[PDB]
Amino acid sequence: EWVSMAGPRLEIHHRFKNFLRTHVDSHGHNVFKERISDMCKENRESLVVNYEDLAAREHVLAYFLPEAPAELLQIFDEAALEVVLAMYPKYDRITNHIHVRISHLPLVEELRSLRQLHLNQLIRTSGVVTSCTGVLPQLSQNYQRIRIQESPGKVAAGRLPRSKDAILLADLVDSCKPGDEIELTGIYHNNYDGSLNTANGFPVFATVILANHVAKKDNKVAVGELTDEDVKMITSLSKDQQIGEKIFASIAPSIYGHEDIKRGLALALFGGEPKNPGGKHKVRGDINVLLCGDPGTAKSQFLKYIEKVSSRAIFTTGQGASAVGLTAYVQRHPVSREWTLEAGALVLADRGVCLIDEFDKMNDQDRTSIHEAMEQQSISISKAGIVTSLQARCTVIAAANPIGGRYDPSLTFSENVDLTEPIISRFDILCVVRDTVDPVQDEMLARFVVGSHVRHHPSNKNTYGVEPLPQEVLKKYIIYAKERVHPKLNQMDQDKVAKMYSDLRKESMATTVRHIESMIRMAEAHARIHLRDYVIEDDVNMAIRVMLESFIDTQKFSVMRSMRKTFARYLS
Amino acid sequence: PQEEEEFRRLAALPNVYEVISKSIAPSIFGGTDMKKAIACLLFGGSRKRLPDGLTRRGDINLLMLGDPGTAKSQLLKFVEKCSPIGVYTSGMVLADGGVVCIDEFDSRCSVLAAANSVFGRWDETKGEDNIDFMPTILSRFDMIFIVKDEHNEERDVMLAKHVITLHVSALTQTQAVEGEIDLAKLKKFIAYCRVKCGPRLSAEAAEKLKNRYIIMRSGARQHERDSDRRSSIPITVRQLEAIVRIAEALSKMKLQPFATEADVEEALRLFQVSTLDAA
Ligand SMILES: Nc1ncnc2c1ncn2[C@@H]1O[C@H](COP(=O)(O)OP(=O)(O)OP(O)(O)=S)[C@@H](O)[C@H]1O
Ligand SMILES: [Mg+2]
Repeated sequence: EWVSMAGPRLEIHHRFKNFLRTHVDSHGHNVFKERISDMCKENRESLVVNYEDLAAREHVLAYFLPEAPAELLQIFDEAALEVVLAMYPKYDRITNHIHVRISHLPLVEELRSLRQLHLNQLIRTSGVVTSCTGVLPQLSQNYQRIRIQESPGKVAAGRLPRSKDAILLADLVDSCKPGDEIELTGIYHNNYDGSLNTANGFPVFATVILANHVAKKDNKVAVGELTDEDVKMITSLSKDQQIGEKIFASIAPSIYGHEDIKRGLALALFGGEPKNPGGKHKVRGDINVLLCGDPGTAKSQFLKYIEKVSSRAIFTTGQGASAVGLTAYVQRHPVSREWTLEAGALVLADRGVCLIDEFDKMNDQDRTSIHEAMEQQSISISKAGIVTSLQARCTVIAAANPIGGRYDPSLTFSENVDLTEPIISRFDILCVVRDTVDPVQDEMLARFVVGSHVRHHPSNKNTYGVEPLPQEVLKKYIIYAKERVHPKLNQMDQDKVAKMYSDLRKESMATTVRHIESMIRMAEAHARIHLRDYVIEDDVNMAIRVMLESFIDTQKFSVMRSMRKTFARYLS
Repeated sequence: PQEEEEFRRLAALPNVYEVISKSIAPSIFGGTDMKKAIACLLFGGSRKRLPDGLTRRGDINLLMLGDPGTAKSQLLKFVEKCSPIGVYTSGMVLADGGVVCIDEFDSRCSVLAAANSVFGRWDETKGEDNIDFMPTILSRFDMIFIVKDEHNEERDVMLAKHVITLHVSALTQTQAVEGEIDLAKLKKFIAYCRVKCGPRLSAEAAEKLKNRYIIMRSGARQHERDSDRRSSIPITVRQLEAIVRIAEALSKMKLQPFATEADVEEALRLFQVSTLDAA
């Protein structure tokens, strides 16, 4: 109301013009002139201005923007348009209107945190896109209607994810895709809907956010959020010669033994480097782990711990996971009745990890859609006249139980599991766990279990010999290693791997390329563990050792002794 | 209009066939005969009507059999990308004059089908009984190709080296090896050749193909009688029509109004190498 006064309004307009044409960065460069030159070169229709600089220079503008968003933003758009006309008179020929985008709002609020007090106010929110509409013209303009749900990782267990609507105009149209994690700055306005009033029986306003700035939530923001103390602690851990030992020992403190399974799961969690050689074929940097074990080995406990540790994690059960549920499906909107896409579990697992429990319970029809996402890490949906492609870059961990409840060592690994050969081939690491009656192992298990039970009482609330790391420190290390390291395989001896692969062919026909690819990305991940820009051959040796251990575990008893004798060079 | 001159210059060369064959999937090692067959399938034949109202197919249908890992899906994807109209299925109305690729085989549309062995891998000693398709549906396909995992130590080394070289140099440079045509240029050239004109056979080539067809039918009879077993790949007049179509497509590739004896000889050689080896 006070802003609507003509005097202050015009004075603030010219003050904003002076801010645009007068601000100086720390390096002595007028940033906005470079930005406007870039926009003119790209013939865009929007200008991005940092809120932090405006707040640092003009505090009154920083106070006014959240309070009177629409009028002030229109004034700033007009000011930008006239500044462009003064600087680039010809730019009216390519564009007729220019919009100002506000970025880096200090106040970030969640969808659950939306109340009446935020109505007609600029609010920054974060979430994941689920469905989007098409480009619609208006007799004023481009329109986009999208539906945003809360991020599943942030949502606590036992409570449904809430959904909200957003509106995009002109430049913001088609700036996002379903299943993409984004943060938004927009106006929390209310809409009048008589249908809701009639249904509920009283005045109800459907609150819809009109976004101003769209930014996909890449892990760059997470890198920025990292404290320099966290970075120095991570670097100090990296220079430790026994960092691998403590990392492996830090996983599942409550579970005793089973070094190989936690080793493989950690190696898959660190992940490799995806590659797209030539833009012709794309080489995945993901490791698929299948876990077959005798009952009583706490596989579900491992899956639950992985669920908790991961920054982005989705848990699914074998019985409750259908093909339509796991994948994206086409649906007609209940209100506007256009074809819409609702993302499945795997789509929301993009860049995260997906856990499958009781994978042996999968229906074969449901299995068919899995291979495409396993091999290409992308899904193409061709339904109801809509053809779309969505990213499926996820790490998949599947659990299964052998037929009959017991693993038979006298049979091949393929025979004991009711899965087709291609599905097993898509998996990179195979680990089988059996149950043996060893009195000393029984003593160790009983002692460790009773000690853990004593420790974790609410009233009271290693094999390698190394102290486990704190959970938060491990999570921060994982984030930094994922977001900083990119190893290079410039010192690999091709003759040794060629001879090993020839021996592998000889001993497999007696009983492929993707095995070599899995070993390569395994070495890349192991190098990423030590935070090394280049891969040392020790990574290759360890990858070979673990891969050979995995392969021999899948063979019959009558031949594994001969296999161990033949490959005692590498196992030693 | 300038592209008309470009296409005329490209098709007037004496080595259009070799350039087109090299342009078909340069990334894939080997399979020169398969690449040539794919190219002539992409060009296709010509349909002809009759005063009585009957119509004869002007499209070619091919079938591929082999062990997994022989790069069949990659070939189907390349064919779908290169063809002006292409449909890829996992096993017709929307395609008119295009190519439809069908994986896991176990309306003017050309059909390119890929399938796997009955037992999973081919058995050389057993010979026949490795194909589950009935002879009636097998007769529709013009040519049938069989691929086997020829295990050679040096060939495996060469395949690994080729794959790794593609992987390494792929991001560095994307250039033609030796005069390879760009994808868009080849697509436009194929479309122009199909739209412009369609050739017809000659009398001497007709007589030569007549004699060869009679000899081949007699030889197939003799093989069936000596083997005391019914061949799963019979030879009928449809095979003669397929050879005629392939010869016309070869003549169509050079835009000549009349087919020559060289096209018929090449079509007969390809038909032999595919069907007779398969049968
Ligand atoms: N090695 C172990 N160390 C400590 N506790 C264990 C161990 N194995 C099993 N347990 C305990 O046993 C409980 C039950 O094990 P489960 O996880 O149900 O067995 P499972 O191996 O997952 O086979 P299923 O899926 O239940 S048929 C777990 O919650 C653990 O508390
Ligand atoms: Mg369990």
